[PDB]
Amino acid sequence: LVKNKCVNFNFNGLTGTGVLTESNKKFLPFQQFGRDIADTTDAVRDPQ
Amino acid sequence: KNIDGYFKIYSKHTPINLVRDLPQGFSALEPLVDLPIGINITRFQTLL
Amino acid sequence: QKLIANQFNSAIGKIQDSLSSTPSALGKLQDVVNQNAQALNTLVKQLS
Ligand SMILES: *[C@@H]1O[C@H](CO)[C@@H](O[C@@H]2O[C@H](CO)[C@@H](O)[C@H](O)[C@H]2NC(C)=O)[C@H](O)[C@H]1NC(C)=O
Ligand SMILES: *[C@@H]1O[C@H](CO)[C@@H](O)[C@H](O)[C@H]1NC(C)=O
Repeated sequence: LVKNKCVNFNFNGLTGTGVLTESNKKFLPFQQFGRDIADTTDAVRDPQ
Repeated sequence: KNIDGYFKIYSKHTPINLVRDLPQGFSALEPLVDLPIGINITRFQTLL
Repeated sequence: QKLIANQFNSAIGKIQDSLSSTPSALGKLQDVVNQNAQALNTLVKQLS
């Protein structure tokens, strides 16, 4: 695991670049990865 | 639902208190299980 | 002088409530702000 550093990530089926840190917008059990306006990924839950 | 060789099943428990069995609404459906089998279906039948 | 001062003070006091109660008074700035935001949203959405 890497946090608070500009890294490249490859989660389950989604790939992108950018820093990733712990947040507070908790997910529901069925959720997998978040989103925001314009359908751009901005929040991903840890599979681990 | 049957799409792309998948059988997605969504369920939700909802208590009721009105005379009508179906309430007014304001309810959603949360995914519970997923079944990825590709089989063409044209009819369904319940079991009692 | 006293009557004119009273009228001026009354009008200055009333215009605050006129701005607060009327919702469309501040439209001409929210209009351009919303137009720019909408243009940016349409731009970013064009990626997909
Ligand atoms: C899955 O990843 C977790 C992340 O560390 C492993 O650690 C366990 O995590 C669970 C909750 O996610 C805790 O209840 C356990 O106490 C953790 N284990 C230990 C030894 O502290 C977990 O082991 C991983 N799953 C498997 C099957 O290994
Ligand atoms: C039946 O299912 C197969 C997938 O196993 C699919 O390719 C086909 O289009 C479906 N319909 C028919 C008429 O075969």
